[PDB]
Amino acid sequence: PKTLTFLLTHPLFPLSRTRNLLSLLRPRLFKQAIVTCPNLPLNELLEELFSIRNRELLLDISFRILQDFTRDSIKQEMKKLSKLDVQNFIEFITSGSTQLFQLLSLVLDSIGLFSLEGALLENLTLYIDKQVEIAERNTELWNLIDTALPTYTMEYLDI
Amino acid sequence: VAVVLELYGNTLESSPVLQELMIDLKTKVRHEIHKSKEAQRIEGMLQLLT
Amino acid sequence: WTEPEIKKFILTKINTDHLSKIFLTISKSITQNPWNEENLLPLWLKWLLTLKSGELNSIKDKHTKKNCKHLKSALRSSEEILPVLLGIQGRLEMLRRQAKLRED
Amino acid sequence: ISSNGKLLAHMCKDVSTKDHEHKSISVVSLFDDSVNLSFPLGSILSSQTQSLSYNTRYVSSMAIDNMGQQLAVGFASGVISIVSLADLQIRLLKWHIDS
Amino acid sequence: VKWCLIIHGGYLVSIPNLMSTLSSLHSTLKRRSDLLPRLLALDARLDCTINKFKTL
Amino acid sequence: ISLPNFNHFSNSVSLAWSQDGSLIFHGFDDKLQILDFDTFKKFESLENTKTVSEFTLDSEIQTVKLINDTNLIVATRTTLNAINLLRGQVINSFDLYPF
RNA sequence: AUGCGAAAGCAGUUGAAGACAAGUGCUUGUCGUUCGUUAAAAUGGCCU
Repeated sequence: PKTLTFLLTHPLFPLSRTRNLLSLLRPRLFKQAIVTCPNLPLNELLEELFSIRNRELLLDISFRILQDFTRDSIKQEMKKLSKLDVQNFIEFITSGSTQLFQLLSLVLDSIGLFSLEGALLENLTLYIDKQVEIAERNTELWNLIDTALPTYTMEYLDI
Repeated sequence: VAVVLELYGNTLESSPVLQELMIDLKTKVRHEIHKSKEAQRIEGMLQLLT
Repeated sequence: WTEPEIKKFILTKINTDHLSKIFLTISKSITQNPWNEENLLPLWLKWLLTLKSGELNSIKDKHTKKNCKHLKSALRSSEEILPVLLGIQGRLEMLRRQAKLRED
Repeated sequence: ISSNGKLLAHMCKDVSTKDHEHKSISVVSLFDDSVNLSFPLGSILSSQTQSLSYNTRYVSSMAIDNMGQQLAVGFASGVISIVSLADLQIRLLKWHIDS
Repeated sequence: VKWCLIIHGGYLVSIPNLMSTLSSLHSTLKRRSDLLPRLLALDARLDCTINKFKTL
Repeated sequence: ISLPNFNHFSNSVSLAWSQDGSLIFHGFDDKLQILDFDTFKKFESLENTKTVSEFTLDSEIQTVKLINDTNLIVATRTTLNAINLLRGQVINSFDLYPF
């Protein structure tokens, strides 16, 4: 739809479809929506993030949300999330970047204190510790890329 | 320390007195970076209490 | 090329350029896989840089400096992302200590 | 121009057209025809400023005595060169580092 | 300071004003933590020199 | 204070302040906000009459002022707009992208 | 080194004629000279 891609292209987009267009679009139009849309509801954003459809829309929606939105509000909405897909997401993360790590830190702060199990946390800590090792190695590499006594001599020349 | 290490590497490999000081300086910065690396963990930990 | 003493040896031999093309394969590979787990290829790069950077600086102008800037951007992004890794690592330390206290 | 108003002194490039040494200094009286002097910078310089950078060849300030016997040139490298105009010979005053 | 936050996290969450109650601590940790990368660069160039001269 | 940690950066910001010390117009690029001063958070309404705290305009906002507590005057990179505070609605528009 | 952009950086740029000086018609180098484009050196440092 050229008309709908144009009304995406347009900056201002008042109330109605910007309220509920994800129920209408949920491929290519959705990609144009995720790269550009003025107003998007955080619930819809986070539900897409933890939707396991996973066309690197993870990376894209994570970028969109941590660009436009504020961390305290992100905290309360990830608190209003449901824990089972949170396990799904953290399990997927330790399976297998800036926006992604920002999101992992945020959901850790959102869950807080209580409900984290032994296998999950040991797996997470091994993952992040191996990545800290290789990350610091790469940073030191980055710095690297940023960087009289002939008292007696016996020789000969060619004459 | 960065700019003197930039300049005088020839005299470094020539002279033994400084080779003493550079190895200890290798410890202290590595000692200091471990201190400031632990600093961030305790700062982010306090973010979890908010 | 597996052991680093061998790598210093092969660097002395290859410095006796084809080392520049060695740098080229290393550079393309690094900028195509920055979070690599292996401890040989960045070992190659760090040891090349800390051994014979001078003729690498003075060899050419185009073929090396393009992908030089490429991997430079890559690893600068990594150094941006380091401190939140420290923060997450601190939070995981906190949660491990709390679950341990819940046990004891 | 002199400070009393009687004299004017300037440069020329016709001795570039007529010589290896490019510039020619002239100084002329105004209301009477008392003084009319002309000499090339290729004489007024040393020879030891030949084999150096162009900076010590670039005259950047000019001044004359009121009576008409001293001429001060100021180089682009921080040297004040004064020529007594009788035998047209020099003396150096070295303090500056910029022009 | 590691062990204090392990235990009394309940009452710390209970108070609102974390920042103004822990003003000094927040400042000092900010100090060391954002000092870090200059130390990183210096360590790197130091180790480059170190290997370069004590390999030969 | 109020420090969000946004990883997008506008070179162009502005802000303006009500005369009764209460309404802080924080203009980032393209999306204005009106905040109550006393908590530095968005103006949360119980009335919800489409004078909502967050505004979206066309392009990057250059300068906002309020001439009284009756009109907010906003200038973006292409136009200039004059908006009421009595009601969440634009009033006057002026095209400038020639100049 | 210009354009864009956030303090990241992201792309590109470094080309012509002239005239002269030196070494031996030839090579380099220089420019108080023009076109075309988004383009370190003369021991000489601060008043009372």
